[PDB]
Amino acid sequence: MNNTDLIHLIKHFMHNELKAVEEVIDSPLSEFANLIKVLQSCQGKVVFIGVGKSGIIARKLAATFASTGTPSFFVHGTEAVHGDLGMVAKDDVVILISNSGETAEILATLPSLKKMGNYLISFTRSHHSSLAISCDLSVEIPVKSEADNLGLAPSCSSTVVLVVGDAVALALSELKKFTRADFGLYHP
Amino acid sequence: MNNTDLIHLIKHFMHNELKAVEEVIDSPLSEFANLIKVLQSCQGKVVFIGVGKSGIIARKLAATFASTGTPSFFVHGTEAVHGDLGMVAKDDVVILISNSGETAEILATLPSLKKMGNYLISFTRSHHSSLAISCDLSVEIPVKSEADNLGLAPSCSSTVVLVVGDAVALALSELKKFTRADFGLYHP
Amino acid sequence: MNNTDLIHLIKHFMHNELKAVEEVIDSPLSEFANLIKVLQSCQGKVVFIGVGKSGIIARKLAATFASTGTPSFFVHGTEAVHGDLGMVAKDDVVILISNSGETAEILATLPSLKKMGNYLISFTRSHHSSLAISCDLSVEIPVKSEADNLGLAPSCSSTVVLVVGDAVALALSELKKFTRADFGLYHP
Amino acid sequence: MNNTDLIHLIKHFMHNELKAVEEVIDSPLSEFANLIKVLQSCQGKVVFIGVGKSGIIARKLAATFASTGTPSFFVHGTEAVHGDLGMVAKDDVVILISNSGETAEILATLPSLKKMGNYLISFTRSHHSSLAISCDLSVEIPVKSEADNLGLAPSCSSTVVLVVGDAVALALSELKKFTRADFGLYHP
Repeated sequence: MNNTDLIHLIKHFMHNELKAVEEVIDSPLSEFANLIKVLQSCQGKVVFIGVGKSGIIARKLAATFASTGTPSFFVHGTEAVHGDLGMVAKDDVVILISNSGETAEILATLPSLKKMGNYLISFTRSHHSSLAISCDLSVEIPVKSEADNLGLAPSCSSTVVLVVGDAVALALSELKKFTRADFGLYHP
Repeated sequence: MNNTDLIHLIKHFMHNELKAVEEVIDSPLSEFANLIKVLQSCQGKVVFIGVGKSGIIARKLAATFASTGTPSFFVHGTEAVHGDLGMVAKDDVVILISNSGETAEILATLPSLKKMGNYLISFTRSHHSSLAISCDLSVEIPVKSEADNLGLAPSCSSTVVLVVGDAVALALSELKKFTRADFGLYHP
Repeated sequence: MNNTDLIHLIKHFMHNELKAVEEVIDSPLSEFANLIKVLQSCQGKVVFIGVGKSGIIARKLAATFASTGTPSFFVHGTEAVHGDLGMVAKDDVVILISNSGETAEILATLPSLKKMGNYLISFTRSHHSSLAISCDLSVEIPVKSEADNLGLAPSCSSTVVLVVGDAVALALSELKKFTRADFGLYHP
Repeated sequence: MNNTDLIHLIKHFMHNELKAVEEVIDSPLSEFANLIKVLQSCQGKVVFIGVGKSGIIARKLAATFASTGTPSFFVHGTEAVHGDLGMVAKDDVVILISNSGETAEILATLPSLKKMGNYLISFTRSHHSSLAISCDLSVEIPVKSEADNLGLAPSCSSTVVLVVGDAVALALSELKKFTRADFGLYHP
């Protein structure tokens, strides 16, 4: 493939990700106002749980939340059922990330988290998913297709969740009057 | 803040990220053809090195490369200088991610990596940065501003690097004729 | 080297680690009673901070604490100064692990943690170290030599810290009357 | 509990870990000579796979191997079946760590790894375990009991695996004539 065609191939995949993000910005985002309220009410930490590519995005979001004034950390969904559920305490709010909302590792956390009683938020592509139905607050972040020809590799979905989560973090930060000095305290 | 204003605030941050991605898709991406060639020539693993938010994106990109047929793994930039440079062997190609190209932890890897002799690629916002000048192939991914009012929190920059890296992965994958069956082997 | 000599070489390194652990069990452990008291008083999470090999042991200890009824999580020492200090909130107690007590990344956390006001505990080989002197409670875990001929590779030191930390976790667990049913809740 | 009794309680758990290590040093370690030979023959990377507490020890061992001259990295057992199996290439040797040798996440890697053809080594408590029987080389590291009263928390088992793995790393390092200068290259 010549250089101009290689460049056009790269831009094609980028453009597929851009379109997925546009789709979300153009949607009503009705449950987001409730999402902000629940997160503002959190007296503990916002605990993000995920596995696979969603799990790496969940790690970035926990870091971004914390660095911008919303105490947060990540628990890997497998490690959760090997003891790390002990990291979650009564005042913590839990955000579980799964694009399908069927990921077996994430569903496996739910019987314990129901017993523990924490408020559960899901980020998935469908309010009808198993995970979304089991949570207290389902946030639907629809994603039509992944960027590859067979639609198999998380690319549109992981990017959309990252953009949505970053914006939620920055809104919480602005609303709580987080300052340059507070940013400097955590990033010296 | 009422519900419609909270929603508009969230969409504002999302839109700032969208614009940064658009800026990159609209640019020439001249060095990308060379980037693809170097990565296709790799007989070892593509080793991604980063710290902070770039480092979490570098972890996602290594996973995406591997899952789509380009053997790759992540080495945290601090851990690298505590021994993990031993993970990098002669045939490995190294991609070092730093938005400023001045991150002290990333620069600290360079005297050893020069002695080790591996081909070094940087992803930074400026060909003039310290990191870009020390690498064999500098890839410039400019980012005008972060999405927050003070421009302090990686949001536009981490998202742009993610989109660019995903597209590079998917192009390498398509070019090497990676199949549904190969995807299934690594994702059973 | 023949098989019997290879086996004796492996046992030699194992034996060097065993001796370092014995040295600690034979010591007074005077400050451990105070350590238990501080950890029992924690109303938040026990936050472990480390980098390099100490950092991986710190990750294991945070998991072991949590799985046995003491809410705890790990913050990497570099990531801490890139924003993750925002994970630590007023009621959290911090354990910083550094064998020398001079590790630059760990010392770099201290000006912010002093401003944030949390009670700081160090695990180091010397009460005279920079880290130990800056903390509220210094726990000295002396280690004479690493297991390799040049004494360079953390082996005796990382193992000793692991054994000491596991025992502290299991004592807190027994003292708080942690049950089989609670273990099952976090490990379903 | 008074101070002298708290100290004796801590030393009791430490002593339980010490005894488990002694049990192993006193055993024949027959398959270790073969283990060294296979690891010396590796032309690629030694890839450690684990989850839970074994997985954190597997992360420490990969780092220790690399820092002492045996290129190695860690792949989490869950992430492996979400794509990270793509990190393992034909010349890589795989060490899978599971104390029971029945851990579901670790067994789930095996159909793909059999198709991929890599030489598989297991570290488990029993040659009869599912994992041990599926591997090319089973290394049995027996552990009678964990250190807690109910024998539930990995403590003796994770410590024994750490000591055994450190010694294997240091033996490979000595045998290949790894130097102070090479240590300094990876740890500058």
